[PDB]
Amino acid sequence: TPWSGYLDDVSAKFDTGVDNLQTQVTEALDKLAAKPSDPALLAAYQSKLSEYNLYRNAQSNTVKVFKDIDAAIIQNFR
Amino acid sequence: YVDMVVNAATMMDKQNDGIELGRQKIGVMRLNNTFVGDRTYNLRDQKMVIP
Repeated sequence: TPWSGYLDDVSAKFDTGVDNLQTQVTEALDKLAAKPSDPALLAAYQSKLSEYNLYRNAQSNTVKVFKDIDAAIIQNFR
Repeated sequence: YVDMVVNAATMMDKQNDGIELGRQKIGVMRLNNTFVGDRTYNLRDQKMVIP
């Protein structure tokens, strides 16, 4: 199998949890760009963009915290 | 006679002792049915590797 660490797993949990958001958020934009004045399009896009935002934030902060828990242990080997 | 023989022989023996006789050789071998190096495949998103 391909080589992947523990941080890679913790990260990929999110990618496999959000099944298709990465594509939907793109297609929504592609449609909106065609006719910015449609309110239904605007309304949809707002919610999609907001969800993508929160997804990336949580994904990054968690990886950071597990990096610190590891480094603290490694330091004590000596 | 005996003394000369024994002396000469024992000196000859230690003189020739620097002769080195063990030697290494290189053999080249082509594979016909498989890739020689460690082999990577890429799955949809991931490389994986075989010895």
